Amino acid sequence: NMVNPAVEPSMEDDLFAREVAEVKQWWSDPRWRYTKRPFTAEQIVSKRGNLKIEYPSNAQSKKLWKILEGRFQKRDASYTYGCLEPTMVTQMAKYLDTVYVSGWQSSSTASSSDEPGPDLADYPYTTVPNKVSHLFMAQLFHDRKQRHERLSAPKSERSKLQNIDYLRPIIADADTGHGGLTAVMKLTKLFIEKGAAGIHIEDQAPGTKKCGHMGGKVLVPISEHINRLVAIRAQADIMGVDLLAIARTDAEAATLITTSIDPRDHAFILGCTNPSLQPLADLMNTAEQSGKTGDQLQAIEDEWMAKANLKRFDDAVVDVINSSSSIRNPKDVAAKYLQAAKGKSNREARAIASSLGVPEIFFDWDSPRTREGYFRIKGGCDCAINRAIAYAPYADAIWMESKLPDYEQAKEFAEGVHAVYPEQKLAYNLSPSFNWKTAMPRDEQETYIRRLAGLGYCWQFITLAGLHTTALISDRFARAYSEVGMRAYGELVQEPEMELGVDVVKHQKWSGATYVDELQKMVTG
Amino acid sequence: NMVNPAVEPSMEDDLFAREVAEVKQWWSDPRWRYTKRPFTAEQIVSKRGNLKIEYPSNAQSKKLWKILEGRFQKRDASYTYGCLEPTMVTQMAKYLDTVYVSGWQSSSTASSSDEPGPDLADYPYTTVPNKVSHLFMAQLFHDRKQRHERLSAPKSERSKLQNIDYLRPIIADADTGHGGLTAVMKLTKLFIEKGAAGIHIEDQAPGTKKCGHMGGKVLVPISEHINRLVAIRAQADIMGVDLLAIARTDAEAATLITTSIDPRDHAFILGCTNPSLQPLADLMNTAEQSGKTGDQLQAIEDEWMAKANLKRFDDAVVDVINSSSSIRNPKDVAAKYLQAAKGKSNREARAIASSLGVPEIFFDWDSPRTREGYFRIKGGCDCAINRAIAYAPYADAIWMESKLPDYEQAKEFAEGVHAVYPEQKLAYNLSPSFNWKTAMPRDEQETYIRRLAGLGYCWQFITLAGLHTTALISDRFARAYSEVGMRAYGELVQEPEMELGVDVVKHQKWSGATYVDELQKMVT
Amino acid sequence: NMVNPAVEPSMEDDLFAREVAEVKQWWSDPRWRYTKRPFTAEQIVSKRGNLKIEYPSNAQSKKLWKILEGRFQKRDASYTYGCLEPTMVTQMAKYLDTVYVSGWQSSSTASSSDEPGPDLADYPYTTVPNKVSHLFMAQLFHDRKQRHERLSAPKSERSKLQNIDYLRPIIADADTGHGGLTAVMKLTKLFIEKGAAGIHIEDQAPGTKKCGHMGGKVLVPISEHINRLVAIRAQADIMGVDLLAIARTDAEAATLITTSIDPRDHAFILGCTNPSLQPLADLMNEWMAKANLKRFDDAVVDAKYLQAAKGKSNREARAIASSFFDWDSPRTREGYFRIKGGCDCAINRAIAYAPYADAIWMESKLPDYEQAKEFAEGVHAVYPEQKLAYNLSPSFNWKAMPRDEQETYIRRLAGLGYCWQFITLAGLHTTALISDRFARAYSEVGMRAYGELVQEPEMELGVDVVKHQKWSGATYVDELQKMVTG
Amino acid sequence: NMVNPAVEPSMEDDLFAREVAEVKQWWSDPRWRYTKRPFTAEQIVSKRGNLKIEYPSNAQSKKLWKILEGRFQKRDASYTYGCLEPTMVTQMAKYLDTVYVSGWQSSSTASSSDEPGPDLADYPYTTVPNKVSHLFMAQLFHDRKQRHERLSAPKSERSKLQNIDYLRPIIADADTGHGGLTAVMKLTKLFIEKGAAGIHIEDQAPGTKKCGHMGGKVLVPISEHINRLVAIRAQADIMGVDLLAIARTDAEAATLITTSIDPRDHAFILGCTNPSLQPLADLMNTAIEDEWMAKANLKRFDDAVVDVINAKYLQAAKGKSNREARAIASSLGVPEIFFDWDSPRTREGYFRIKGGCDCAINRAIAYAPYADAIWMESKLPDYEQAKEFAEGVHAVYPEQKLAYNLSPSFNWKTAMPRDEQETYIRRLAGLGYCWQFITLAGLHTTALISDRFARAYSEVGMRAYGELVQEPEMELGVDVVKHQKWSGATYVDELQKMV
Ligand SMILES: [Mg+2]
Ligand SMILES: [Mg+2]
Ligand SMILES: [Mg+2]
Ligand SMILES: [Mg+2]
Repeated sequence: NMVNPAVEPSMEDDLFAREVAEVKQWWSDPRWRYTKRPFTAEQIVSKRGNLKIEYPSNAQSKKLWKILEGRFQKRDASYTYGCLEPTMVTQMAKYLDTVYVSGWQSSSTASSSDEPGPDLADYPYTTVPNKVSHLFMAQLFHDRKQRHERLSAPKSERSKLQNIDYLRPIIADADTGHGGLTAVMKLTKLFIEKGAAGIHIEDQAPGTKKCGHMGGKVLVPISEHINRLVAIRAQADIMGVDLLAIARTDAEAATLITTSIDPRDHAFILGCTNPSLQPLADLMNTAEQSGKTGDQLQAIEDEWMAKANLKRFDDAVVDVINSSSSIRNPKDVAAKYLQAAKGKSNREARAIASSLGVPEIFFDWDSPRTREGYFRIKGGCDCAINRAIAYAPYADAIWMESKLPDYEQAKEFAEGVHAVYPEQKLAYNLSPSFNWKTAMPRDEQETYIRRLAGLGYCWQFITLAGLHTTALISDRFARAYSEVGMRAYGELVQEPEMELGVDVVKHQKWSGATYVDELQKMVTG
Repeated sequence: NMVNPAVEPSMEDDLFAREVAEVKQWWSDPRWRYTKRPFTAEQIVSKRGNLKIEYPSNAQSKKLWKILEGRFQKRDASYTYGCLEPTMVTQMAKYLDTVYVSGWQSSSTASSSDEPGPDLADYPYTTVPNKVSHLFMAQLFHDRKQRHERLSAPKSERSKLQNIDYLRPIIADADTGHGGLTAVMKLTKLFIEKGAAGIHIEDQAPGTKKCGHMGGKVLVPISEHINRLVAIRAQADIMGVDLLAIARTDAEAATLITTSIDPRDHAFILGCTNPSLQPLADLMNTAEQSGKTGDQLQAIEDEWMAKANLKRFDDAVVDVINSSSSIRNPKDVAAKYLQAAKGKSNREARAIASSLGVPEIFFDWDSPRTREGYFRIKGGCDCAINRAIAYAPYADAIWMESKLPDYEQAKEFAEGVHAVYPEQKLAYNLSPSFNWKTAMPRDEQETYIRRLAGLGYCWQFITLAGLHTTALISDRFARAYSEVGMRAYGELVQEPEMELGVDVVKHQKWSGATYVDELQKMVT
Repeated sequence: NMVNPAVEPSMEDDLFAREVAEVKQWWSDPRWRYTKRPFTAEQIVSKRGNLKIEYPSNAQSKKLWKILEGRFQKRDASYTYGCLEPTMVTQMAKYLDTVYVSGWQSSSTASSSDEPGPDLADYPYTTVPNKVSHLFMAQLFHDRKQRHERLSAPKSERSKLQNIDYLRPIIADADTGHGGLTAVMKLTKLFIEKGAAGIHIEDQAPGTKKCGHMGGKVLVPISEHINRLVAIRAQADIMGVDLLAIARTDAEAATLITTSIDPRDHAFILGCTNPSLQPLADLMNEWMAKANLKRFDDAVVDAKYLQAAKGKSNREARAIASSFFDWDSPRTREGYFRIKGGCDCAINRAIAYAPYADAIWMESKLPDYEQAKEFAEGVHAVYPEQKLAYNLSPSFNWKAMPRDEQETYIRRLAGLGYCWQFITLAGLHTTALISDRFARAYSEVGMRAYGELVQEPEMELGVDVVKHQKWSGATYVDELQKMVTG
Repeated sequence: NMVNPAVEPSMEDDLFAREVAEVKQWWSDPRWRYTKRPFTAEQIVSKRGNLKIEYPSNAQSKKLWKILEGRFQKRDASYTYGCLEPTMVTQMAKYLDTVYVSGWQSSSTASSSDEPGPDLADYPYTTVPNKVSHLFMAQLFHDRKQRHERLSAPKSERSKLQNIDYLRPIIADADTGHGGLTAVMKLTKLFIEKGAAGIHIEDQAPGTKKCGHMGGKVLVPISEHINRLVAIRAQADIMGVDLLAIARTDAEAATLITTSIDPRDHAFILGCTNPSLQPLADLMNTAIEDEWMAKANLKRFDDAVVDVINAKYLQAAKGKSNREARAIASSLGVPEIFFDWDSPRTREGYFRIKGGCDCAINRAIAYAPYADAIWMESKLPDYEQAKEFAEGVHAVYPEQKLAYNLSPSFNWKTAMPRDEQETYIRRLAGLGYCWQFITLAGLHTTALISDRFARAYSEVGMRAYGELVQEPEMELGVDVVKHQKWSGATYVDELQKMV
């Protein structure tokens, strides 16, 4: 009949050991020399099914890895930008060796539910993985098309034909993982199934995520983001692919953090140094239960914050030492304090301060909590480096959002991470949020990427360039077209296309009309 | 107890009666003064369910209808181009009053399966409606975004704020219908559900459909395309909306037709006039059943075709008249034959030539059929005019593809149609497949749309302008960007956006970040 | 020249005022007599666009409202179960007046990405709203099919035909909202556009959400769940629909809470009473029993201060006392707090959610009538006309109740005010049962099993689907065709 | 910088050559011994891209082939039925080695647009492949879940656990290809990407696709359907997979055909033998049809030739084009026969044909070289007819696998005695019908239990759930009764603990 087991019991153990050995051998590849796996080959194989699946995503990540390995070793950089759709990706393939898929661009132009909006990662998590597939399936198509044209013409005739590399690895945005760890693994699975060569996940909290240059970004504990990076690697291992994992931190300008449970975040959590105040939350509640609204509540909250005199604990300590009237050598004590207290938890920092003769210090990080229950933090490059260093073992590349295209801070960040992991690859957001004309003169704009590459930033990208380029020409053309009709098409579009040799100008051929026509003749012939 | 009927059997008839009355009242509206409906209000209402649904697409078509009514009457035109995605649509809204969604563009950039390819209408049929929805949901969002910013500001400060009309009616490509009449109705249903103000369907056959300017187009019989147009209207009626139905004919350049069953197509079907030849099918068969396969079989067909001496029937008749000594008045016989046989079936035409004393005409349009069984046909503007006239009662606007931006032929096509229906709106494809620099000087390029508007082409569009504009800026920026890094971004993109005052340059605000933040606060 | 404003400047204020007036008029309807809106009609309108859209969803929620108003007032109840797909829905339509779309069933049979998994609300949030569309579009189709049949047939023969009400209002699972408040509004927008008559949202946290009868369920603060419920009403108001919002609380068996920020939650947060103990988190590198966790009151009562401490924060609670409690040490690794759930806790939460919910549901460990009575009475002691909903969970082992009590359970709960009841996974279970039974028999005796276990039974019960072609709408579509070419 | 070619010009030729070699090697495998490929390996490779992709569809394809090969050789059969969704597929997996995905069922319950309707193949063509993915992703998940459970337990205890083969090969409905040849290859590409082990395609016309037992089905020419089967194999070859291609013919009951261009169709096309009549179209336009039809005295050519005579004609006229048949008939003294198959045409332009089993055998034999299995859509469960069809096809291709659709509509209660009902499948398998299926069983079982339960539930409430659902599940040991474990809660909980 039709009854049979998935696997004959007699062979279950054999197949398991054999597969386990294969994974341990795989993990030995140089690809993983910087990767820390807090789990065993046995644990991973034990989660796999009986049918091994191969993914073209794997090939692309291997390709991407070969590229970034070179770039970093030579202190050069591969740079690209956020691609919106297929037309754009086929043109980018001629000059850029990678492709970036922006979640910001996806919210405004590719939500799988078609409901657009600001960059809040609040679209269905199928969104970015579907954009990857949208571009990848188009890349695979134009590759087949072109190979067909090339192999179809006499060898001596090929020098005239194009030879574009359409299979440019795609790095996609995973936002914060769209939920818990089980969601992170499912998202990663889609990304691999859809073709991503690599993905990036940020240490922000889902439900509140904002674009890197917004005020009020909320972070998650360092341990939680590490879990996310581990979950991604675990899912990739289960699927047997080399998907690159990129860690992004928003600790530079972040002002909030979900919990203070992780001692590594203690040094940066703001505490109320005023013993007389009642909790902000209590104050704010009473304020609302009294009709206070808008600017009132704000004023009431603003005053509380000021009287609170919020500071990181080390600052609270240094201020006490310097204001003292009994402590001998304030500079010496403060100096010894800061040195020993670095990276210590709050309890240990307090213990250190007391051992150095400083009196007890009032420091309360609960009273300043927001109505949601979040804690306030004073981030910055130092906070960013701390996090990057902690993520490093679980990240193939690290990225830190910044406020301006500041070379020095990029240097500061890089040297900070490299002090611990000299070979850690770095990625950088050449954000269009920065007013580049105001930020730096042309000559420096022209060398910025190169200068950053010298620092280890081997992969750089202009997040929203696709959006802006499409908007600019659309605004320009639609206007001209409305003013002078077809004169605008020939002048602003068709002629420039010819002069530049844009292959799309010959739309029929560019679309694969001949390619499919030959597929047809082959079947009917 | 949870058992109850959908509707009380006692009131079923009263409700049906009232609905029918409404449908009839709706049909008397001037919106339908040119519309021929081969079915009754009772038939339509009998296909409806018990829960009436209203679609924003209906509002969009009414808006479209008002716009096109105005243009045609003033002999002006609204013109737009094929929009690729949301970023593009929000910019078009500033200068263009309508939006076009191309099936061609959808093939290379928007198939529902993500499998791209050439314009063959072979992607899943949800492809174009989904693109309509993609753009329509974005327009809706941006209209919300802008109203909030405007209403949130003091009346006195609004003059400084943008006042873009994002709700530009969308006209979509329904290809040939993606299957039979039931497929046509399902397609129209999704278009209506996705926000389409109008859709266009062409007289090519699905499966062999292709680019409007590609050689070898295959036509379906006139009756078939009319059925499609009627199917569209019926579905719109069932759903209670004013969806515009635009008919497109590919007869100007088409060389094939699927069948010879429709007498209206007989005047154009090509027949072999050499009684010594054997059917092309048998020849090619016998030929391939012995190697030769390749360019040899090709040439073998060209020769047959040459020997066949193919002609439209009227010409075959006239050729026999001018070579029959038994005919005393050849000029009179020919003229009389042409006058009477005009628009008649082959059988009627043969009966006419017969009555006029014309000898037996050897004409065989079956022998020239392709291996797929397709008949040959000589189309052209005259064939297209004939089809447009036959489609007009079931089409809100008519479109005839052309080989070149030829004003004279466009005027010829318009006159042909207006001779019978002087108020028939027309549509024109300002094709980017045409070499404009080579077609007409710049000053004439700028008057072209207006010239065409004077003829009644009240709605015109550059099918693939979105593709090309996007390709251009992408090639240019990507190249420069790979050459001078960030210098190119500020020089070619950011600074120009600033100069031009492009709202997107402040992407956060443009994306609706302020709008959602206020939604947030409202909910506290 | 194709350039024109969205709205002429001189009309904007007049259009706003009029629309704001319409909304205030709408909100005065008795449908909203229990509804508390912490926002104004003006705030809502200034969030709308210039094109009003009407949804068949609004019609269904109105029909649903009319149904539940009746059930509650008569102290009866409508009961249904989770539906899997169209075939099942066309059959349920004949006997039950509402339809339920389970998030549990959706995870195992309908993720938008096709990746199955346990009930963790970790599929793309598009999942459940799509399942609603799936069934609703099918309901609409069959409504058309049947109307065509009845209307086209001789009036004297209509009594011999079916007259099924396929338009049975659907209530769907919105899990915990799938993220932040903006996600909640987007999800609601989807449910409304897809056909939902009402949706339910629970006070668990995304990422940790588990099915009602799971172990350590984690709750969000009372205030956070209220925001979710207000976000839902807010989206419905923007869209102009009457969508029902059902509040579910998992407080009866929850053991953890994300934060202690809300004072209404203080009365249930467990704190260590052993000064000798060091933080639990530190030890994890048991402590519990030794910690002697207690609620502040069960620690203060060691006379009648409880009467003035009721519903007070810990700060205010301590104050009352004067005239050792530490809840930080017990915190989990994630930073969560320990809490003692229970009916009392659920009642407290139910009461806080009430002004923002059309119906309230409290998960229970067993189908316990007495507990259901206690919950109902606790809520009603404050909001006597608050509709309640109940999960006739297939997770329970009914034989927990004798056959005779099984038959009256729904009726008894109905007396308590549980006007809407549902078996979450009945759809999954019925399909599974018949599938196993049939596939097994079919593998043994071939077509004999089909004639005996399926075909013959269908014809005897007169299942309309047995006439597959007619059922699927073959005659309906065939007529549509003849009408177009006729 | 970042510019580089897709492939170095100095390597293209060699890679091409090596890949072309691999394809020829692949095609020499026994899997393809019965397969005719009207194209070259060089033609296929020249259509591929530079990135090779592996599909689990292929592994399943191989598995299915191994199964069917065994079945046919032993004259046994694998049989299954149309599956609706994941729940059903996990139960079917215990007792059935294959899974069928019905287009009919997909139309009433799975259109990718959610718009249901009768079986007319007019849903978006992503419908069926999407259903395949729906079931396959579910199979893959449960396979992992169970593997983890089994491996996580000590060997000595595994015999107490389930060991269901969830990876049951899925055969799916491709209708008529959903349009032209370019659509056929696209639809085939999706099926392969989605996980199909095999697909079947029928010889009806797409715009008028009807379900098997329908009134007037329209057929495409033999050559057109062969083009579809070849298009399927080509796409499979391009993708490097072993996808099974099943050819279905509706010629047993079809009454129309799009065109008379294919000579192999000539012996079945009905013609008018009445010379005094005007074409039907002309008649209809001048405005009765049945009237014309009757006065037309429609017959197949061979029959028209006979009547004329009243004759070795039938012998030499076998499988001959009309122009040949005519040439034959006359060479035997027979007078010019009046035959016109263009006058009977429908208003859509369709020709009339008299189908039947002989017509179906003809088509099946014509498709055989391009099909891994052949199926003749039939309505009545007639053992003798099935025998007639199989012997007809086997007379030419004795090792040609056959498929069979077990009528879900016909009344089996009176169709044959119970004994005969139980042996029907076994008897067909003996004829070479190595894979059989009940297209709509999934629909009916779900429909049956739903009506029964919804009714009982509305009558006795929870009592009904205990009596008709929960108790039986427990007594039958249905794993789904413990929904949490079954859904994979422990698998995911453990997955999370690992992280
Ligand atoms: Mg982002
Ligand atoms: Mg088109
Ligand atoms: Mg749930
Ligand atoms: Mg089918």
